[PDB]
Amino acid sequence: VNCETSCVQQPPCFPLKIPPNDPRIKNQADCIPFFRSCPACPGSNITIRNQINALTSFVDASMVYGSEEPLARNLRNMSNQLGLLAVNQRFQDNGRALLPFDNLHDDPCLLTNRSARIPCFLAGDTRSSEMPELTSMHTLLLREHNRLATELKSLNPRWDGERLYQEARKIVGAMVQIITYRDYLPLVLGPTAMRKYLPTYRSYNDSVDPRIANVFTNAFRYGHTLIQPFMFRLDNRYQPMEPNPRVPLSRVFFASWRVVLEGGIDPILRGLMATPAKLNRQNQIAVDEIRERLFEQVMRIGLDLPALNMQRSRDHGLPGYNAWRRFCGLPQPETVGQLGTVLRNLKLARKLMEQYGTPNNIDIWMGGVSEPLKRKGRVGPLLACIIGTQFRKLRDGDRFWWENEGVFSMQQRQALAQISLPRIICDNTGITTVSKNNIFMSNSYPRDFVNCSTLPALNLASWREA
Amino acid sequence: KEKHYYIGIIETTWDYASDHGEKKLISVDTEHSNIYLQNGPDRIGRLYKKALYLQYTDETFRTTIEKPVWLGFLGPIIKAETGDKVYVHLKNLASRPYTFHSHGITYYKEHEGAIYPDNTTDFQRADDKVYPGEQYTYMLLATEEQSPGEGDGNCVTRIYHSHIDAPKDIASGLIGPLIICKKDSLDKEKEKHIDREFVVMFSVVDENFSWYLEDNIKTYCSEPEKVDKDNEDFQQSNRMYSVNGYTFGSLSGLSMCAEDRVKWYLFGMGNEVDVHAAFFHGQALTNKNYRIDTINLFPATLFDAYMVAQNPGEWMLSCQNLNHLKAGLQAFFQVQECNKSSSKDNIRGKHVRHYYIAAEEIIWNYAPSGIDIFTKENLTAPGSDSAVFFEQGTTRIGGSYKKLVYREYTDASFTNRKERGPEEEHLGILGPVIWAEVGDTIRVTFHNKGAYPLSIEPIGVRFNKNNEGTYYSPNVPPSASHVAPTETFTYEWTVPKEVGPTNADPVCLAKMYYSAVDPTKDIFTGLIGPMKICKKGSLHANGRQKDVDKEFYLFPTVFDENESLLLEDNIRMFTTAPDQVDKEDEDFQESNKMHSMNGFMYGNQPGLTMCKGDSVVWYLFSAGNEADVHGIYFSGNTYLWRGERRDTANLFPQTSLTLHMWPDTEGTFNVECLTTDHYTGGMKQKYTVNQCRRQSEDSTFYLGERTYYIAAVEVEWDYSPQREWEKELHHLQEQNVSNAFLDKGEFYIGSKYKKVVYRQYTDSTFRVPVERKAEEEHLGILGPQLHADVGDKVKIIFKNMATRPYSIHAHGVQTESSTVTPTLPGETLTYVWKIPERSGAGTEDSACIPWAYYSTVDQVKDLYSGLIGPLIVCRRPYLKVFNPRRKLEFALLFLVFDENESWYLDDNIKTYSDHPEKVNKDDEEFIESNKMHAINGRMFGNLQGLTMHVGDEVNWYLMGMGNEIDLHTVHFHGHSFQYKHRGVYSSDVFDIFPGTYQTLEMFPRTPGIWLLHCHVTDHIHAGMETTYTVLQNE
Amino acid sequence: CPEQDKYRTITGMCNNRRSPTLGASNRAFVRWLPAEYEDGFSLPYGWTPGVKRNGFPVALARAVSNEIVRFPTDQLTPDQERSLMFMQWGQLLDHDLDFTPEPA
Ligand code: HEM
Ligand SMILES: *[C@@H]1O[C@H](CO)[C@@H](O[C@@H]2O[C@H](CO)[C@@H](O[C@@H]3O[C@H](CO)[C@@H](O)[C@H](O)[C@@H]3O)[C@H](O)[C@H]2NC(C)=O)[C@H](O)[C@H]1NC(C)=O
Ligand SMILES: *[C@@H]1O[C@H](CO)[C@@H](O)[C@H](O)[C@H]1NC(C)=O
Ligand SMILES: *[C@@H]1O[C@H](CO)[C@@H](O)[C@H](O)[C@H]1NC(C)=O
Ligand SMILES: *[C@@H]1O[C@H](CO)[C@@H](O)[C@H](O)[C@H]1NC(C)=O
Ligand SMILES: *[C@@H]1O[C@H](CO)[C@@H](O)[C@H](O)[C@H]1NC(C)=O
Ligand SMILES: [Cu+2]
Ligand SMILES: [Cu+2]
Ligand SMILES: [Cu+2]
Ligand SMILES: [Cu+2]
Ligand SMILES: [Cu+2]
Ligand SMILES: [Cu+2]
Repeated sequence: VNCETSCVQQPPCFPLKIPPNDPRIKNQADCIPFFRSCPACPGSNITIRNQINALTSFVDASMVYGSEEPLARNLRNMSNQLGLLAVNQRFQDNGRALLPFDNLHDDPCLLTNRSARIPCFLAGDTRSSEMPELTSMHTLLLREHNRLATELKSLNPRWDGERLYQEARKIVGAMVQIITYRDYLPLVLGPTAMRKYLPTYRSYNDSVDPRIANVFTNAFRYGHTLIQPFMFRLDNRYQPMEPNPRVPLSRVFFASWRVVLEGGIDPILRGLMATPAKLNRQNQIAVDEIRERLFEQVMRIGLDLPALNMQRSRDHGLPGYNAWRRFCGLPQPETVGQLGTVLRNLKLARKLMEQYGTPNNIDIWMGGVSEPLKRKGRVGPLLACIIGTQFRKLRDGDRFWWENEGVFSMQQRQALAQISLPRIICDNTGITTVSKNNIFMSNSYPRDFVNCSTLPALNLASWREA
Repeated sequence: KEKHYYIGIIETTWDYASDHGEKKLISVDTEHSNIYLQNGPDRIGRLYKKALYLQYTDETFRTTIEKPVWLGFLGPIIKAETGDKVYVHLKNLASRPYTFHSHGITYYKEHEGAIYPDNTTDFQRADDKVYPGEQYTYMLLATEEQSPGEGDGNCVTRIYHSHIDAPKDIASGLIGPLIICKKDSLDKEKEKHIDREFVVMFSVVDENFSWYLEDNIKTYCSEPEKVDKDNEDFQQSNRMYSVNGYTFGSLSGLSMCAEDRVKWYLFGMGNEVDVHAAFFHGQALTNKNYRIDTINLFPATLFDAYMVAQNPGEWMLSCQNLNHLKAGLQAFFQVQECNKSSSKDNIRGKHVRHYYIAAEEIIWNYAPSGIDIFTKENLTAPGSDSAVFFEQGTTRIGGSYKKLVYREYTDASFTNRKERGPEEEHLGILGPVIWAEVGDTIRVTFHNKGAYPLSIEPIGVRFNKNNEGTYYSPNVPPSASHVAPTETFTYEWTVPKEVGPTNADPVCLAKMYYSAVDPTKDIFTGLIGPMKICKKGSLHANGRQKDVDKEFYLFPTVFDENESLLLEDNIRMFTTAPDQVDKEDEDFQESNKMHSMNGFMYGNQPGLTMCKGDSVVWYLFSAGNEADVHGIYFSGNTYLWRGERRDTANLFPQTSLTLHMWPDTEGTFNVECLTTDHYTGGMKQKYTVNQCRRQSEDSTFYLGERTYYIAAVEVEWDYSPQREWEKELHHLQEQNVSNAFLDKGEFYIGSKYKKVVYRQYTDSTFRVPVERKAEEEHLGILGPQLHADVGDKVKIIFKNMATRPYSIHAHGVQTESSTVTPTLPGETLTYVWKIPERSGAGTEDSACIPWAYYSTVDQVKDLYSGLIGPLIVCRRPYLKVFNPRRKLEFALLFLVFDENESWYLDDNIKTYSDHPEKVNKDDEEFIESNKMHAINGRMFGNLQGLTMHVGDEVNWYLMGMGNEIDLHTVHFHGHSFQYKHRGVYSSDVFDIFPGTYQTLEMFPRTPGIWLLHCHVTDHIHAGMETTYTVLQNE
Repeated sequence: CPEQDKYRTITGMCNNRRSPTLGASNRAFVRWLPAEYEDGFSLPYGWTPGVKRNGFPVALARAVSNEIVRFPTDQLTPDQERSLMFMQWGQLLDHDLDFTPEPA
């Protein structure tokens, strides 16, 4: 059974049925396509069905380097001993590096724009082409690797390809960690949840399980509530770039051709820095570009992201909202007035009771994103707990955590502490004016912007072998 | 630009070797030229009346454009830019109808100039027939489909020739080059930023295949009644080993300067024996921005070159082919001082690497154990394959041979040895591996102890005029050309970045060295050694690559001991009756011919061990003659070469390639040369993968789990169901007209053979066969198109309905074990086929690539019995989750089916023959009567199903299998293809050999049916041709 | 696992020396709470028509989306204190942490 063209509910499909009086899909014999996640133990009458993580749970920049040996090798430049990652062999972004293409049999790219003939990109993770803003981040880190390997060759001439690559990989990985924990996570959780769930790091604990919890695959999808309905492109003075400054998000999905043919990654990174995110509000959860027209160009029907999230939690056999509340030591509302009090919104509690009949049945994502945000944070108490717990385990249970002893020297740790995403953009693009720390807060040009010259670049001195 | 050249075919007397004095050539012994050039009452001579293409100024053909004198007998230089409407005004003063047919340029049927059946009116048949005293205007156009690809350069190599009977006009001389280039790469008809442009055509132009051959004999031969045309020695004297016609280095005008940015457009032409290996002596060239030295030219093969003229002097452009090299296939050229005016590098004296090799004679036993390891059968088994080579008796030498070979010593004294570790155990007949970095200076102290003068010829490094291994010229003490039996010489080579690998090539490249006094004979004595020239900052102090685990050197070749100078010794020493030794016997020559891999035969080469997780870098190279067409296959493993993923590597004399691999399957695998007469001839070996990393339950990655039903069924196979395509072709050629393959005559078989093929069945019942749909009708003799997507688990629930044991197995597909179990008459088995990343396309491969699924019970005989099929391993989101997709997929197997080598020959002799009591299997006329030259198993425009629409993307999967004579030059009429990821390369004549598997992406636009054929004389005349139908919109 | 290693393995194997697959790629997720399936071990809620969850009918995902998630885009509130880069780091980071494979 083909889940893409058939609406028949047979393995490995679990299509989402259409309700009557649907604002888009008029034919109730139709459906939104859905492939059940791969089981860990196929066809078992013994095991309880669980799903697979194809990636390393660690914050180790595996989206850049890969999580399997065949790919990791093929992502490297094997034409020399410089320790580089392979770059595109057909295109450049103003003389700067891009991703090695992958052959156009019929990958989603050659579908967004037929005549442009730009295939998807190849990176450490299979999803690098999903939106051009994501592509731009992949490209950014790939440039930083090749930049670090270059500078390390000059500082340490005896070093071969392997040593250069591993050392540049160890740096990028640490940079992903610093930005994530120092800048990103406090802005997701807020101060109170930060203190509670992510106390000050001490050292590595070999008894802390670093595996991604099944629920996190759904809970971390809170970010779908931050999505703006457009891709925003800005020129060198941060003004709307003509003639397409605001591209509807349903025309950018898998649009790899926009990176290559429509001005590279600079107008994209600038647009990401100087445009506000969408706020998650209780009556403004997620935009119709992902609710109604997700992947419209690359398949038979526009998808519904929020609905998929909910179908996915069921596929994964995830417990409901109250079960996760109880897990997190949070009170469980049982009546509509109780849910109203917990959400501090009776009108939404009612809508949820109308849908689910009891708060016990609310799907983790829906219940999670519905909760009012914590102060100076962008998730509610339930998501804060799930998200917070996951990253503490990913930190405390990583042997190669940048702050763990013997991973780096004292002077290397001191030098790394001076990195920032803005500085990486300064070091790897044609952008000379970037956001003030914190990049994730600043977004108003020119109020929250400084010149690249003010930001110290990373000191590789303590990497000299001598 | 609207370009109007005025081509004219005349009939002039051509001089093959225009003297004028006085040459000594490489291995050429003066009194040997007269074999091909001397005129008597039996030999035709050096002058030949031939058809020729000439350029003219006017529509009125009265004054010719003089042709460049290095161009020889070739037609005028035609160039065409992207979008230029190039016209061609052909006139025929000649006594017979000819044509103008061009490669890689768009034309209407009204302007193709190639005659063959094509349901077309007269107006579109006027171009196809241009008689004497006629004029035609050929409207051509260089389109976006036709122009050079992204990865190509500004200009690419193309050709044009007369096309009534392809080869017979070419052999008569009508062959001219076209230079297709990009839109604005030219100024004053001269490529932008190019100093000189030279066209080079290697062709053993066979005058026995020329129309005028008949009128050539009446004039020059003093007795036209004492001559038979079926006379081999008369046929040998007329095969003209010629580059642009001028034979024995008689080629003139080749004048180039220092720092001259020179482009070389070299293309091969002729027949099966036209196995060419071009090399510029002490010169560094680049193809597709890869560092090369030896090109490989074959019929209709289109190839270009970019060389920065360096190292001034009077050099040689010789043919590698050791038989072609001893037949004056050479050409001199000068790089002069004028003077520069730049140097570059630079570093003569820097890093000094010192080696102390010495030549010596030993008893070399090819198969030391005395057993063929593949079966545990011993070498002297009665009647067997290995028996013929490894028999010692009255006039047969046996397994042991005396052979001069390289061996390294530690110092200049040559008293004590540098010993061979576990690494050097595989080298054997190969000498020391010499290795260098860019910036070094290699110095080799050669101490010859053999009773013949020798040298060392490095291929891949720069060497001065007084350090060259070989000698050649236009005009005691120990030198470089000559190192007498007692002497010692000190070589001094330079290795800068002008000869070293560039960005695009992998770290190390495969290179070789061999004695250069008589390389047609010296090499066959075993004086060959591996080389390994590598970039700056790469190798360890010991010599290996950084982070590369193993380093292998395989030199698969046919060691012809008949050509050895130690022939007279080996006769006297091992044969029982030395008096009875017949040197000029064809059964004796095949004995001394020892098909080996590093001097080892049948699986005896050891030291080929590695673990599950090693960085294996295979360095391959070859030598020999027009029989050395190799397909070195690694079972259950896939290497990467230039971003192209294969398992079968191709070699020809003086080819040298660096394949990169990483083992994934544990087991004792095979290094078997696919060439079907080498394989049983002794070119099959063993490499082992252990377990040096804990097992650990893998298989957590299964994005696909398919199941297929194949069955080796027996049916009567008709090679030409209707011979109606055969008559119209010959009729349109006025030809007459005998068919050695298809005609029955008195006792021959004809077209119908009882063969065994794979076929697709519905299910486990094997009652309902799958119906072959119209798009998949082109398969013919081939089995169902198996599709596997990176990450799949392909189940083959095979059945063997045949009367004898067969087996199903693929190329490059991951399996569990090192053994494929055969299935028997009635039995059912399941063969697990895993599809990892390594079995899929590479970063420079088109996502859909083909693999050959075959049979392992007798890969030589089952193949020819009818067991072949295409496996299509694509990437990921191709499948559409369904079936019908707008990406037409065609698969074409190019193989000379040797019906002799079937399990059902003795059944074909009894069922279909009128007189079986008159069939002797050991007759060459009957052996030739059963080598059916068929694409997908169908001859003479018999292969239907080939149909595509205007504005379609049509995939072509071309498979190569078979024998030494199974080199196939696949050519498409009317349209070209594009290879390389993204379609970066473009060509209309491709190189398909026994082992190569390639996707070709074609973008057609012109509607009409087109000639699809291999471009090898014999093979074309052997019906290896079909058509494809491009139809216009609805 | 070697006694010494300055760098991570690609797979993530050997990070935890006592349980070397923990955190490694191509492994089952850990479960913080036991799985809730319609048949208790495999089939998802909403698979079998009429079969209720915790005594109440399973709501179609698409209907919950329509009645709770759907809002008119002109009502959109830009975050005055977060940039679009806050969204994008989140996705980039997620792709460092998990990808849940499906059959092709
Ligand atoms: C360009 C915007 C994005 C698009 C098009 C996108 C789309 C998707 C899709 C189609 C899925 C799988 C849905 C399913 O079939 O179950 C998915 C899953 C996921 N996404 Fe989003 N995503 C984006 C933004 C984000 C953001 C901003 C976050 C978090 C801050 C996020 C978190 C994830 C996670 C954690 C999963 C589960 C992944 C897995 O383990 O396989 N996404 N997304
Ligand atoms: C490093 O990490 C491990 C894991 O977080 C810490 O071990 C945990 O310690 C707590 C309290 O000692 C254990 O909880 C206990 O549960 C038992 C059994 O139900 C109960 O009898 C006690 O009331 C207590 O609550 C928890 O099980 C244990 N986890 C593991 C995986 O062993 C460890 O203490 C940390 N070490 C350092 C030095 O920070
Ligand atoms: C490897 O590096 C060289 C030098 O920077 C570069 O020119 C080349 O494109 C790279 N090769 C690949 C495959 O990325
Ligand atoms: C597709 O890309 C081309 C460039 O090849 C561009 O000019 C065109 O606008 C694009 N098509 C669409 C529908 O945006
Ligand atoms: C050409 O047309 C003739 C009838 O005029 C017919 O025999 C044949 O089908 C056509 N050729 C092919 C092979 O399509
Ligand atoms: C092969 O068989 C022959 C007898 O046919 C025997 O003399 C010989 O020992 C065998 N070969 C070896 C070396 O084992
Ligand atoms: Cu031709
Ligand atoms: Cu061979
Ligand atoms: Cu052929
Ligand atoms: Cu042609
Ligand atoms: Cu032709
Ligand atoms: Cu033949």
